[PDB]
Amino acid sequence: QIKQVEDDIQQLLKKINELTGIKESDTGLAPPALWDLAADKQTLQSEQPLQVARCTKIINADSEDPKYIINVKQFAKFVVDLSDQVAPTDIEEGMRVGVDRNKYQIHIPLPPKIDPTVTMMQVEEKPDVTYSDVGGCKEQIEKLREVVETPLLHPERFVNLGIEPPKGVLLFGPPGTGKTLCARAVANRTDACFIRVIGSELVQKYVGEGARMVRELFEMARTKKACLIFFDEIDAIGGARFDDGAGGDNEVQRTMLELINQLDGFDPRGNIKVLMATNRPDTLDPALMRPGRLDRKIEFSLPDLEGRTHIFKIHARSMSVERDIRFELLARLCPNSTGAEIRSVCTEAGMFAIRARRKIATEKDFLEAVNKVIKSYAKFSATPRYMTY
Amino acid sequence: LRQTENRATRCKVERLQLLLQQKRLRRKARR
Amino acid sequence: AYAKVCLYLTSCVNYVPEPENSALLRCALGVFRKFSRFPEALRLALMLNDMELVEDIFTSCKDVVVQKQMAFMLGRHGVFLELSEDVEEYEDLTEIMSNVQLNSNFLALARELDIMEPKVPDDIYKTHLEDSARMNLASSFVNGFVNAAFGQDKLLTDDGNKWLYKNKDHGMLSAAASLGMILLWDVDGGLTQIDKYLYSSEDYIKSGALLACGIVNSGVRNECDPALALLSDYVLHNSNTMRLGSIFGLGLAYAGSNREDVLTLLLPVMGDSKSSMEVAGVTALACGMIAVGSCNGDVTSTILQTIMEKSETELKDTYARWLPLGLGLNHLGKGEAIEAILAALEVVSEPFRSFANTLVDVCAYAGSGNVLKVQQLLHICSEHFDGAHQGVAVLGIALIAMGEEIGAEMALRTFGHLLRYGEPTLRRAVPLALALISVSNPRLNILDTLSKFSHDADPEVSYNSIFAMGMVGSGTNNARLAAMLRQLAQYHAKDPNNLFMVRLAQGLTHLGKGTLTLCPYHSDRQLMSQVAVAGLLTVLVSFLDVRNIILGKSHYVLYGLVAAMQPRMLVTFDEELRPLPVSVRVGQAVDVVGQAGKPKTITGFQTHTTPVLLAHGERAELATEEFLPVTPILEGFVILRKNPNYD
Ligand SMILES: Nc1ncnc2c1ncn2[C@@H]1O[C@H](COP(=O)(O)OP(=O)(O)OP(=O)(O)O)[C@@H](O)[C@H]1O
Ligand SMILES: [Mg+2]
Repeated sequence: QIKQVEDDIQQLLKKINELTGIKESDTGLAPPALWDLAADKQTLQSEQPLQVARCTKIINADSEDPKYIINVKQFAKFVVDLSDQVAPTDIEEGMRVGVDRNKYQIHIPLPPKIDPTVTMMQVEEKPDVTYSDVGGCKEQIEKLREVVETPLLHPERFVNLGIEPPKGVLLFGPPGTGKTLCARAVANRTDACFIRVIGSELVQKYVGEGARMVRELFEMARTKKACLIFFDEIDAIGGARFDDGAGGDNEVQRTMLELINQLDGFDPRGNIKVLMATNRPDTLDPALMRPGRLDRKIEFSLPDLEGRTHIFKIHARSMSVERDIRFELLARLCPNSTGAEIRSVCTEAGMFAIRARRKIATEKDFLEAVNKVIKSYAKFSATPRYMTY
Repeated sequence: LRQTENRATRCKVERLQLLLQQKRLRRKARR
Repeated sequence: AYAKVCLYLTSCVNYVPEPENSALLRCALGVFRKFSRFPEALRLALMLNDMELVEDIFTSCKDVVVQKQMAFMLGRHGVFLELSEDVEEYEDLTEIMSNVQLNSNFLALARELDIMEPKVPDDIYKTHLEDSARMNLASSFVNGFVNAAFGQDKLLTDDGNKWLYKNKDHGMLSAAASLGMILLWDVDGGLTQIDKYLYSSEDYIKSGALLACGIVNSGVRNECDPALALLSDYVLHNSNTMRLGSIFGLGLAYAGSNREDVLTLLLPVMGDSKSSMEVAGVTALACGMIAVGSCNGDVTSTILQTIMEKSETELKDTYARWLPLGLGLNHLGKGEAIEAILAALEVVSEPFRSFANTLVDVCAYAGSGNVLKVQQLLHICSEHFDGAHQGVAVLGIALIAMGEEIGAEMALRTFGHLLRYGEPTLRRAVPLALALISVSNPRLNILDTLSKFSHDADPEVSYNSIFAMGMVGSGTNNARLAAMLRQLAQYHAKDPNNLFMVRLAQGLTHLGKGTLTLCPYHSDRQLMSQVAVAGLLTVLVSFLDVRNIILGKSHYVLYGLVAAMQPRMLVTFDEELRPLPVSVRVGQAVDVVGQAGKPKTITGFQTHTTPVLLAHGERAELATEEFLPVTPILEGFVILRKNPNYD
């Protein structure tokens, strides 16, 4: 009777759909559970649409009946007045006025414009990485934790001593040392607005578009009460300014200068704390590296023996390794290696076991993995160059 | 009324906590 | 052979009609006893509710260590066996059954995973990134929930009269019982603090401290009887003004004990009729909590006489819902037997019928999974009166369907459709039932639906949805849910009547900083805890009417929620009850179900040293074959022996 049961189950599903709502996703429609037609009719008959304009000037701002010069974007500019439901103080000379049609007056104050590209940068889903997934950089974790979390968690211990906590960090180190890993850990552990930015995301085709979105990013952060920004791969736009003779890097230098002025200029930067992740901290501009903008430069040097042993432990926690581990032997056997190298060694040990069709990875498998990842791949390593860099 | 109840509770809860202390002392002595 | 049999019998028991479940359980128990798997036999006996068989198996067990681990399991489930004075280590087994040393073990896990630093309500609120008596009540509630079972805090353990006086009216009771729940689980040395508070000139404060004593003794079992004394001394003669704190504290303190002395002390205060309807309801509730599952003729009879005696308008008035609730708690999970009570209630009164009948029926068929019963409930749901029976009926579908991992999700779908096609009362109730069907079990459809309907226009549906989402997150402090609750606080910043619920959800989510679980079931997803389900059903039936009970003056039911507070624990012990920190791996569930493949293989390996704070649905197995576990399933406290075969 099994097939009869499945046939009945699917027929029942088909009937439930046919009588409740089946398929409406072509025109992005919703399931009919949350369909408040009674409310939406009153919405369309009682809430008139409002065209978004900008209040340019307030003629006769005194208590006398004022007049506001609005500029309905790309439509027209008008002299208008406020709705009797809107208080005069709720509207300034730069807010998005939000005026109705038909004697453009039914006002709703409206926040600053944010580019969709910039606003699609807040970290909504927090990374699944924690501070316990980072090993061999205890002091770096402590310093980064201080700077980014501790003021945002217990500000009393800072205002008691009257200290301004450092607001700005530069995580710098060779390719694969825990820079982006620690950024993800900070994003996961932080209760605040985390905004990730990628140096390549500030390269835009039209002059003044990189600086424009830097300004928008920082002013959105300012609108939010407690914000951590994280410029990863900051090498992209952050580079020492050189005159040249053909105007090279003028646009990227302009957006970098906008970032500089936003970090520390003729303005209180706000409650924004910034991270700069890089593996070439020798191109960054001296102004960018000034401790008024990057206060707490942190070096993610290649882990020492203890750090490598800890990283091996971390990456082999969930593996099916055998009794005797000798991860200390592995750490001494693969010096001047990165956490990326170590995780690859663990993965290759697991794959050697899988290829042999075993369910237990042994010390011989780990030694083969070290030979494959550290010795054979030694010619593709980035450390010999990026340690100089 | 209220004072009588309070004194009753005082003396009797002292007795109760004393009994609990004896119980814990017996447990520790066993341990 | 063994695996085939046992697994098929367990699954079929969960997935089979009523008449065959008992016989399948009998043969499963027989196979376990034949193959000499005593802990499995005990688990089957408990899930059968066969105290006689439980005693028989436990006494037949002649191994001291296995008997002690059985005692741990039975204490976690909640039962106080009256063992005779001739067994393997009588005193140790009896105290393990009584569940003492739980305070020390909980503190030890806290120290191993340092969480002893107090968290004030403002710390969880995080207002620095985003009133009056209502806010004081909410702050006290969340403080208590977060610092439950630690005996530590920063509001009340420090200067506490300031907090008490900042709280107003019933906020006094709220704060006092919040302190009680902070000192919960064997801080009976805290009788000192709660006594030097109840030595007070304020009636609310004194009664709240009495409730604090009761709740501290809740779950605890001490042969000194540290509750009956206080509770009787206060509740003997003053049965006119409030009495709710005292009665509720007694009930919460003793619960599954089912001690005739406390039964016969609670019955007369209910039957006197000189105590307000609130006291009568709370007394029936306390009787039910004390006797969660007995078929107790005395309790049943007194409830019937109370329902008959109370006037028609009194029954109309709320807080009468707790009398049939007490009767159901008495007839908890007993199944068909209730026919006599059902007929009696049917002949009692016409309009109160639907309510009392449905409540007792659902509370008796809890976990049965009777599809025909749920069909009767759904027909009652379809028939719209043009409501209280409607809400208790939706709660009934939840309560009866929280037994199968498939029926549970399908009942979630049914609840979604119920909200879609429902009426005011139906929609108001659905969130409570949808919380019951999943407690301390974050699920990314339950959370989404509750979050969506928190914003709903209906304020009471919003209340229930927010409390339900907090319930789902209970004891599982989660970044996503905490951020969601903070966002909801921002949303309902001005609305105090809803921001109180939002704050309550925040605290209940961060329960114990994250150590506990309000889920009624335990062990390995099929072991109903009668005390825990009684507490949860109490809280949710009270919430069925949220404005006049919780938002009014009856949050002692929120404090009764404590009846279901049990820890998510994996502490390991030596043969002589000593800590054994041992590497243990964790994961959720994986296997190949061929024939009867056991779902015991875990893939999310995460090596830990016990104590380990495992989450909902994660099975933790040993890291190495150096110790053998006496219990086949590693939940709660365990005793691990040294494998004589080889390290
Ligand atoms: N210290 C470490 N501890 C644990 N894992 C590490 C560590 N360093 C690197 N890893 C592993 O390497 C990856 C993290 O590298 P990450 O992305 O942070 O590098 P990066 O330093 O930002 O380098 P890049 O210059 O390539 O951007 C993850 O797989 C992580 O498991
Ligand atoms: Mg990177």
